[PDB]
Amino acid sequence: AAVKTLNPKAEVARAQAALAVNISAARGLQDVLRTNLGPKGTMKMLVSGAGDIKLTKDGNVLLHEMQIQHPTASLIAKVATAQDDITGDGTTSNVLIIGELLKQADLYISEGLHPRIITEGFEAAKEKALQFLEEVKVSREMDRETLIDVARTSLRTKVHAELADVLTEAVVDSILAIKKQDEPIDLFMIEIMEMKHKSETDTSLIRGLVLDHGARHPDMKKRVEDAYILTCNVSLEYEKTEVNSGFFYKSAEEREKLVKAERKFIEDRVKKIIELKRKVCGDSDKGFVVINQKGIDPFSLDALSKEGIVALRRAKRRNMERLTLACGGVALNSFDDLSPDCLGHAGLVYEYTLGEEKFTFIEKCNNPRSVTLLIKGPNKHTLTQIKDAVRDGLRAVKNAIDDGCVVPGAGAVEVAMAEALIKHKPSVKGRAQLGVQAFADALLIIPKVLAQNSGFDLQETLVKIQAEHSESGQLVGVDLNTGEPMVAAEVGVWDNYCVKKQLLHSCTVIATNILLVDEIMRAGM
Amino acid sequence: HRPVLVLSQNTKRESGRKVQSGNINAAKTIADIIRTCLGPKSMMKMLLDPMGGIVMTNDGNAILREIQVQHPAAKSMIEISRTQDEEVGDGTTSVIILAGEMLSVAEHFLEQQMHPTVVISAYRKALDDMISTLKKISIPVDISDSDMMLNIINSSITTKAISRWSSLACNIALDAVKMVQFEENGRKEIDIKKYARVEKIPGGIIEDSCVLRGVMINKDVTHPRMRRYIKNPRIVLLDSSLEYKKGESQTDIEITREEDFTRILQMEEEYIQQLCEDIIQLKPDVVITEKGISDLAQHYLMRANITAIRRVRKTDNNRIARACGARIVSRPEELREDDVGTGAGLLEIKKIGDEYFTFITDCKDPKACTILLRGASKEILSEVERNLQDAMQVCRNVLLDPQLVPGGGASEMAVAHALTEKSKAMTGVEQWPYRAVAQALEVIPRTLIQNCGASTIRLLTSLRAKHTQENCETWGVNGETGTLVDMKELGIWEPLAVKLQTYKTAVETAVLLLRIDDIVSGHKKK
Amino acid sequence: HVPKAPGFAQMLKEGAKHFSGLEEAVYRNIQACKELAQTTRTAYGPNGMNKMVINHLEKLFVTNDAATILRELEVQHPAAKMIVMASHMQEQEVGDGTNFVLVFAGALLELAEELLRIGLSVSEVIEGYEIACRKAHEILPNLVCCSAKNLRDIDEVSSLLRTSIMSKQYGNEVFLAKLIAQACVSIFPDSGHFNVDNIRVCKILGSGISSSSVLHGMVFKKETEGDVTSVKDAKIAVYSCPFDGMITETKGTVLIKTAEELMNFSKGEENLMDAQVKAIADTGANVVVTGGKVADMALHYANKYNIMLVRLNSKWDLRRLCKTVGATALPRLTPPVLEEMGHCDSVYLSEVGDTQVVVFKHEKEDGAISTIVLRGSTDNLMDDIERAVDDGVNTFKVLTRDKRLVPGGGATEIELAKQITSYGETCPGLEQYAIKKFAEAFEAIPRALAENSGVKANEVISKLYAVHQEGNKNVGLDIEAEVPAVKDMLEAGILDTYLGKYWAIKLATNAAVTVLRVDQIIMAKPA
Ligand SMILES: Nc1ncnc2c1ncn2[C@@H]1O[C@H](COP(=O)(O)OP(=O)(O)O)[C@@H](O)[C@H]1O
Ligand SMILES: Nc1ncnc2c1ncn2[C@@H]1O[C@H](COP(=O)(O)OP(=O)(O)O)[C@@H](O)[C@H]1O
Ligand SMILES: Nc1ncnc2c1ncn2[C@@H]1O[C@H](COP(=O)(O)OP(=O)(O)O)[C@@H](O)[C@H]1O
Ligand SMILES: [Mg+2]
Repeated sequence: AAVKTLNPKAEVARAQAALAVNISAARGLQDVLRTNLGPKGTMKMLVSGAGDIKLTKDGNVLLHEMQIQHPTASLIAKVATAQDDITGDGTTSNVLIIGELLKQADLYISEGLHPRIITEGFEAAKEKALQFLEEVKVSREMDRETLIDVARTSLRTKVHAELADVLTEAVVDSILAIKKQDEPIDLFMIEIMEMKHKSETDTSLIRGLVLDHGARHPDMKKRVEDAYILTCNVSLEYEKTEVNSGFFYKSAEEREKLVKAERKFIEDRVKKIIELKRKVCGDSDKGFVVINQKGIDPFSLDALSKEGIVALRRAKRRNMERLTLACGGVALNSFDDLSPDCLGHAGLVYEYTLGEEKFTFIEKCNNPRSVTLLIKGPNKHTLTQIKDAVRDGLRAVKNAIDDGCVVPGAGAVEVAMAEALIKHKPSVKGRAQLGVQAFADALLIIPKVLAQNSGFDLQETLVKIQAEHSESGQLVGVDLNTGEPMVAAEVGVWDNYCVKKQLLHSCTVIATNILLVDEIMRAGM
Repeated sequence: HRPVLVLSQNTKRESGRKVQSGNINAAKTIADIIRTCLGPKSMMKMLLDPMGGIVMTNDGNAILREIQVQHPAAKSMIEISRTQDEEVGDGTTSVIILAGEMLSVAEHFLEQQMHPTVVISAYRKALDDMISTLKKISIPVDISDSDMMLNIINSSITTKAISRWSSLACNIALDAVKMVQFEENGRKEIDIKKYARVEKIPGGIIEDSCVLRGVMINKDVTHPRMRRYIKNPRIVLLDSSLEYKKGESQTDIEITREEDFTRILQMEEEYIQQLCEDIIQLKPDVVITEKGISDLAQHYLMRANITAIRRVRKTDNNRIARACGARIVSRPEELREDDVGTGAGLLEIKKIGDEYFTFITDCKDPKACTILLRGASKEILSEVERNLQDAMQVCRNVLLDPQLVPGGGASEMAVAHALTEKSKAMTGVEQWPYRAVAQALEVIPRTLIQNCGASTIRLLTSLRAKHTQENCETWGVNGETGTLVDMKELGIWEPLAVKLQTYKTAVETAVLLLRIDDIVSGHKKK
Repeated sequence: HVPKAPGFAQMLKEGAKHFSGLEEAVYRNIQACKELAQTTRTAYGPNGMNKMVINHLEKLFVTNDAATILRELEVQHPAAKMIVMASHMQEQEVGDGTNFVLVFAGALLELAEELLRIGLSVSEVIEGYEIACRKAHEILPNLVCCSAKNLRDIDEVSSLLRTSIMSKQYGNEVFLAKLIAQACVSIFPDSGHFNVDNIRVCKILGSGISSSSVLHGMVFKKETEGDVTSVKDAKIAVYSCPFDGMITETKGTVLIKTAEELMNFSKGEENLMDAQVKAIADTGANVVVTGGKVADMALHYANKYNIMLVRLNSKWDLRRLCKTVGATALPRLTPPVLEEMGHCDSVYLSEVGDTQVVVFKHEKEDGAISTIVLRGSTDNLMDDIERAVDDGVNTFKVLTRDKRLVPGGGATEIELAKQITSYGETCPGLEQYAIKKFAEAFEAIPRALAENSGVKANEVISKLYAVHQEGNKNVGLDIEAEVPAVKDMLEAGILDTYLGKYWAIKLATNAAVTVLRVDQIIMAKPA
């Protein structure tokens, strides 16, 4: 080798050698991740070096937390990272297409042909598969019963279908009360809190917000009804001057006059708050809750407790955006223009402690446009099951609202897409005839894996599904209960259009680039 | 223990034919590494770096930068490809193969008891005739034509991995150079490294990637009350902070009275209100600075309906100053009406994959743009970023020197017959190394057929016979099919600045490595 | 952080390496054999330089012959051993031209890399070399100008042996040609099989090469154990048994039963040995040479009847003495010798170079065997002349098998470079490029003669094709001084081993073809 001559500590791989490195590593990630695709998949227990249990079967969490040191396994993990970042689901199915695009192409490159001729057939098959996806998409005008069936498909593939009926009502109803009038839905308006109260099948949808910190004073009210939310960013604690000055006093009686003077600027901010509670007709209960992102000294907490004002401290950055929409007030950074117009409103503000950890709840808002899914999982690993399923389900219903068309379910897309490439296979008119066949057989792994994980036969199921599709016009698919070919558009199994669009584009470019790699080497030491 | 009385401790000495023929084998080794990365039928080469990343590329410069060699003559060839990458865009690989072949024919004459100064003096006479031959076979280019410039950049990206999206990458790379073509005083300059920022975001498809008419940054708004959608903003760029920090002195205040401590904390609030009142006299819409913004400065900009961005980089502030036409000021009380960047189009704080991005686009006449690349992962987006850098610099060479050379083997064989006919009037001992320069240029059409699988005997005989007549003389090697097609029908044209820098660097590399007859290794420095 | 590349399909070696392809196997076998061609290029020709080679046994070998250099260099490259064993077959076949194989096959593989990297693969370079190799064996009978047939005496073979001597001993080309002429012609079998084993070299440390001579007989390095060192009759009785009596082979045991058998046993043993030594003294013998040991009673009667004893511990030296004096080695103890006696002229002893030797000098009947007694200042100089002497003996065996000669010194390789190029231009195929490169391999052989003489080989090789205009066919190289102005080879007398040139082209072409057939190398773990 030439690289061994200049650098003797530099390993290398040749043309027929580096292809066998990438193909055998693609089958290694394929055989692991194919046992957890769909609702009938198997759970995986991931233990790190510390000893924490991470029980999940999502394709992005499996590839990141896996003890693998391989350059080909790191390339698929980069493509799988961007799949779970922009659209959520579609990560486990992303790796199986790459593992089949290199396995089906291995049967032609080893039989005399060149790897570039196979890549010419992948592009000609990707253009026909992209045009076929725009013809099978179904627009249902974003009905709230359609979004239930979209969220039910993404949630059943991550839980044992007893929590999927609970989390569907917590994902669809949370994504509708955010934005209207054809506005882009921001996912930062939904807060994800982890509790430990009752059980895993008790995750409810709080219509307001849930804060992870409580009141830092024992004399404050624990349950406040019909409160005013005053969102602040000021620092009520003692802050020094920027120029280091220091006090200078002569007598001991003049020392206490400087301690009263150094807190006068702090107490002027507190007098702006307690006068706002008197200017809102305080002849009633008239509760006041201050979230107050910056910390508060205990001298001002004792002053606000005597007036009946609940004061929190040390909030988050995005709590000044979610609570501002929920309460309807104005997040202020100063007390120079205080008015009742910047105040919020909530019918019930209460707290609850779970083992020296208080949680402030804000509920009963009119039009919040910001909610909180309250996950109450008993174990630490059960909290990671619901959190990875909520962010998978929220990104699933977000794509079904932004895109006006819904793509069909399990086998209603991949079987019809492979049969559409066979009739256009003699249309390429050249040496790339076998490239369309390798792309059509790689798309058929989605009915093959789902029939294998359900315990049914792999080859006997694909014959009956393709027979019901060719002898009709309906997009028939796979059934995870009986194995018979059933249509996915009628049984309530849907999928996202952007997931299948990006699965045809991210897997095609990453397969045409891996097959054209012949000099895998390690140099730089 | 009595030490041995030696001289020049712990060093090596090597001279004679072991160094003159030793530097040839070190140069032939690097020429065999990137030999399969020249033609349009090239393949990617996956590399591994000690930082932990993966470089999967086929460009000749990015491959040699990740190779750590121990030979001193092998370190010289890596700096040759770095010189070709900084001068032109797509002129690097071709130099390493050509310098390896000009040293391949130079090793034959070193065995014939010929001095290396005789071969170099024949190389300098051959170098001066290759420059004069390319200027005779050139063709003037109309730089105002849009479709003519698309065919030049398509000839440089057919080799690279963006040849599949040729209809998109040609329009992005051409419009990026024509926007940054800035001329203030009487000097035309094209800065595609400081003003043509290539921002890549993992996600989406490659067909949705397009060059924005403006800049973009990965920064959110400072306060949620501020607007995220302004139709026609008045962008004012700042450099200093909007906070109250410690001065560059030894300032210390002696507080004796009670009213003195509360006055200092009020003067810190009034100082922020003084500079915030000075920036709203011009009635802006977007305030962009490079330093921190305090919460008191956000309070005055909230009620004045001003969207503030906090911590934009220094390199991004110089890029938005050319796109919006603003001037970066460092003093809030010295703001003028000419320092406000009017003419900016739609400003929108979009979100791409759980992360906000400030888009300043739709400008009237921007002098800086940002290519928004979107792909499958960070692996292939670094490939398109390195290919667009080789696609924008080959458009810069045409705008500075509008001459084209027929590439694809037609350039190397047109001079190889010119050096052969000119060598008949030598009649000396430098005639035979002069003939080897024309045979060393033939390795570039030799590599175009070894990558596509064509015959190397049946094609070189027919191609050398085509350059015997002076009529056509522009017949090259078609790397796609594998036959001999004229370059006036295919459209493969390379710029003059790429072909001149290829020949000037390949000869002078052979000048440096042939005068080396000794190597001393084992000494330390300070 | 940093990943690595593991095995892919067949990495099952436990510490071994594997080579496949043109760059990893074919081009690396070329560059390894190119270094052996540049190694012995300096020691090629009459102006070649010596090489002090130290082997694993820490002893010194200084020579300019490429055959004994490769025997001491411990080469470990496998394809480099193919060009070493091909040069060893040139030494076993004709004994001269081993340096020609390293230059010609070293230039064949060097120009093969200029064809695989420019065009066609090894399927046409091998077929292109074998076409030009068969045509190279057709010009060699057409380039024969003289013959070693007329007047086979010591005067004519002195000039015919100068070429094999001056290529390794340039200054001693005249004296060594006369010593090799008085020894090779004297052992002629009268138109029969010429044996090279009948010429021995006795290295005597002493004065320079001017005191060397050839003695008709054998010279040993042993003693007498007696006082009969002056023998002029020289009737030699050769025995292979030890001259100490006759003992049995099974056990051997003396059995005494009375006092008459004990006292008479000692006197009976002396009378038994006395009758056997006097049995060879009545036959007229003077020199008795044995192979084994000799008892004290055998030396008592050898000095009594005045016969000289010669001890030869080597058994191969005993067989050469029987071919010297014309005797038969007797396995039994001393018989009455009827007709199997030896007959020499003078057997004596003399201390030459502080070394007492035994000389079986033949005065009148000189031709039975020959021994060249070499004198040198160092022991390393006498080994280099012995290599030059043995190349002169092997040259005389070549002229016995084939009396034809070709003009050497570069005159043959230029005419071979011209005729093969004429076959290459008239070849209507793609294999004509390997034929023209086969003629350029003959061009590098007088190029090595000019580089060793300090002359610019570009001006030397230009004058050779200028004087070979279809009718000369004889001008070689004049390497006696700078500014060559090269002359004829038949007039200077530089012509040697047409049969040596016939096998050297055939062995070096088959060596270069065998390297090019190797496409995949699988080596083991060395120990
Ligand atoms: N109820 C269902 N019936 C049939 N197929 C289903 C059902 N739910 C999910 N699937 C299939 O399982 C596949 C994988 O789903 P999921 O695991 O959520 O995404 P990914 O595998 O990309 O992580 C989908 O392609 C879908 O067709
Ligand atoms: N369609 C084509 N037909 C023939 N030759 C081509 C074609 N496209 C590119 N080439 C050749 O491939 C070569 C690629 O050179 P390249 O490695 O890009 O140089 P650099 O390293 O300086 O960018 C060019 O010299 C060009 O002549
Ligand atoms: N007097 C001379 N003039 C010119 N050349 C000579 C003379 N004597 C010998 N040579 C050259 O020296 C070379 C010695 O070759 P040699 O090393 O003996 O070959 P090998 O190793 O096969 O025996 C011959 O090829 C011959 O041409
Ligand atoms: Mg000789």
